[PDB]
Amino acid sequence: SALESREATLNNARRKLRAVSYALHIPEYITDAAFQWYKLALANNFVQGRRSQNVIASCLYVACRKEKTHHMLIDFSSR
Amino acid sequence: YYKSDPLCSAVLIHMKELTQHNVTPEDMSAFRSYQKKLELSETFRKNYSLEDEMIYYQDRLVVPIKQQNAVMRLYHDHTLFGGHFGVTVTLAKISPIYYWPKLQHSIIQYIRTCVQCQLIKSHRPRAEGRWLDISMDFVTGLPPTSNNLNMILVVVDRFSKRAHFIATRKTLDATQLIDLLFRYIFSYHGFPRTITSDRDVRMTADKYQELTKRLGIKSTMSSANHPQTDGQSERTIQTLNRLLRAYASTNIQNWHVYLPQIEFVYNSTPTRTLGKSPFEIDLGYLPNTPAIKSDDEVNARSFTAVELAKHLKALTIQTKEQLEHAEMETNNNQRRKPLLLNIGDHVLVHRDAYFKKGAYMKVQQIYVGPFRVVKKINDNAYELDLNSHKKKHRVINVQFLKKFVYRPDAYPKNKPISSTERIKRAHEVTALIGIDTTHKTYLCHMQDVDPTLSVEYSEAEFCQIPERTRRSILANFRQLYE
DNA sequence: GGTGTTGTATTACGGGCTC
DNA sequence: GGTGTTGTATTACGGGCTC
DNA sequence: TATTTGTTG
DNA sequence: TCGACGAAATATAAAAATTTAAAACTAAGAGAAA
DNA sequence: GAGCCCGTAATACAACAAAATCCAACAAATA
DNA sequence: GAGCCCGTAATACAACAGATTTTTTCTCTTAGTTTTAAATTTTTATATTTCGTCGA
Repeated sequence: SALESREATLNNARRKLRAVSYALHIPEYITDAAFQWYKLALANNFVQGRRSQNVIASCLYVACRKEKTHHMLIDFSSR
Repeated sequence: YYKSDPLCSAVLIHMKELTQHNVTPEDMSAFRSYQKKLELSETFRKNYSLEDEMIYYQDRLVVPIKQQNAVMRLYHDHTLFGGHFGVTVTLAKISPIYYWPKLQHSIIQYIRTCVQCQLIKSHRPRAEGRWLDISMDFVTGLPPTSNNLNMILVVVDRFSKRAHFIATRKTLDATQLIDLLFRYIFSYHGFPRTITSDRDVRMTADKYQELTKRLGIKSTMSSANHPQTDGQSERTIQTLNRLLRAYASTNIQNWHVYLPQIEFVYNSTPTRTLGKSPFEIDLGYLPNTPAIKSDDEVNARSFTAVELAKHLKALTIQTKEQLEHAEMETNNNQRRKPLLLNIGDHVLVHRDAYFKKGAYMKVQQIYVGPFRVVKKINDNAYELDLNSHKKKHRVINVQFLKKFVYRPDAYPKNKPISSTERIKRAHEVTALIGIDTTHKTYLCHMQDVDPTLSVEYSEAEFCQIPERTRRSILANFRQLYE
C-alpha cells in the first residue's frame, strides 16, 4: 500500500539516526525532533542522490540547534 | 470476634495440617473434610501462612463449622444490631474479615431457612431511567466519505444523557428497514420499553412492532408529535452543532472511523449540570485512560500507529468545543483585552499582509500564517517579518495582530511550505474557505492543523484531489452567505 | 453374524527390619 | 509481564418418615 | 464409453 | 617565536553541459499462524 | 444400620480448540 | 500403628482413529525501477579557515 512503503523508509531513517545518536550523545527529544524533521523532509520530496549520512546529519544538526546546545559539525563529521 | 479460641474439631486444623501436621481429630463422618483438604490444598492453594492460635490467614478469619450459625445470628439480629437486611449487602460486608469456605451456599441456606421466621410479602404481579425511554435523531447534510457513507444517527438516552453515533451507511437506504436493524444492533444493551425518536412520521414502527411481536417485548415507538418541554430540544441543538463540527473536518480517514473515540470523549466529559459524566451516571467506574503517549516517535515499531495515535489525541479539540459552548465573555472589555506582547513569540496577522483586498465572502478571520516579532515601535505598531522592507511592508497596527499559535499536541501536522510538499500532502484536507480575489488562488483548511493557520493552493496541484466536494461545499456555503 | 486395544511411566502391595 | 474454561447430564448430600 | 457424482479409510 | 603575507576552500546566481550514484518506491518470495 | 422421597446442589467430562479441499476408488444416471 | 527398602506387579491414560492445501492478512529479505540531485569548469567582488612559507 501507499502507507506501507512509508514505514520501511521511516524505520531505516530511525535506525541510522539512532546509530549516529549513539555516538553523538544527544537526548531523546532532540532525536524525536530530528525524526519529525526527517518526516517533513520526506514530505517535501526528499533530496534523492544525496548520501544518507548527509541528510540525517542535517536533521540532527537542526534538531540540536533548535534548542540551545553545544554540538558542532566536526562531531557530526568525526569518522 | 465471638471467641479467640478456635474449635479444633472442624476442617480448620485439618487444612492447618498442610505442612505443620498438628493433630487429626477432624470430625465424625469426615469423608468430606479429607478430600476437601487434599484437593483444595495440594493442587493450587499453598496459602494460609500458619499462625499460633490465629485464623487470620489472608486478611479474613476462617470461621469454624460450629461457630458460623452464632456469628451469623449476631450479625443478622436487628435487636442485636444486625439489621435483617438483604442478601447482597450482608454478603458484601461479611467477607472482608471472614473467610467462610462455601460462604454463598451457607448464606442462601440461612436465608431460605430464616424466611419463615421473617417472611417478606412484596407484590409479584402488576419507574423511569436506564434505557426505558430513549430517543434517536438524524443529521441533515454529510459528505459521501469514500464509501457513500453520509448518515449519522445519534441516540440520546432520556435519563442517562448518553449518546451513541450509529447508522453511518446512507441517508435513505438505511432508514426504512435497517434503522430497525441498527436499533437492534445496539439493542444488545437492552430493549427499551418506549422509544420517542421524534424526527418525522414514518412507515417505520410498524415493522418495529413486528420484531417486538416476534419476541416478547412490550415496546412502543409511537413518537406522536414531539417531547419538548425545556431541555431535550436544547440537547438536540447542542448535539448537532458538534456533529456539524465533525462535518467540518476529517475528509480522509473520515468520521466513520474514530467516531467511537468521539462517543467515548462525549460520554466521558462531566455534564456539569445535575451530576457527572455519562460513563459514571449509570455505570459508575472505568477511568478514561486520558494518557495516550503522544511522544517517543524515535522508539516506535510502527510510525503509522503513532501518527494515528497522535490523531487520536484530538480529544482536546472536542473538550475545548464543549467547554467554550458550555459561550460568551464580558462586554466592552475586548478593546482593552489586547495586552503587552513579548519579543520572540510567533504572531498571527490579518488579511492585509501587504495587500488589502475584497476577500471572497470572508470567513477565515485572520487569513494567513504566523510570523516572528523582533521589535516594537510603540503600543500600536509592532515589527515582524512578512516581506522585504520596501514601501514599509514590515509594521502593522495591533488591531491586525493576534497571539495564539500553540498546542502541536492537538495539531500533529506542520505547515506545508512548497508546491512539491503540497502535491504530496494535497490529499489531506478539511475545508475550503474561498478563492483569493487577486487572480485564482485557493484558500483552504488542512487536516490535523489548527483552523487559525491557513494553506494556499493553486490550480497546479488542485487537480489531484477529491476537490469536487470541496467546491461543492464552498458553493453551498456561498448560497447560505448570499 | 459386525463392532476397541495395548505401550508406558507411574504407583500400589508383599518379604525383611526397626520397632 | 503471557498462558485454560464453562455447559451438561449425572450423581452426591441434607430435611422428613418409617424405623 | 467417457464424464459425472453419491459415500468412505 | 611573534609578526607579515600568499593562497585554495566555501556562498552567489546564473545560464549551461556528460556521467554517478542513490535512496524512495514497487514487486516477488519465503515464512507466520488462527 | 437400612432404605425411601425430594430438593437442592455439587461434579467430573468433554467441547472451543482454523476451515475446507479433495486422494483413490467402489458403484448409479444419463445420453 | 509407623515408617523404610526393594522387588514385583498391577494400573488408569492416552494414541490408532484419511491427510493435505487453502483462506486472510501481515512481516523480513532481496532484486528491479524512477526522480532527482550531484561529480569537474568561468567568475565576480566580497570574508574567514587553514595551510604554507618567510623573516629577524
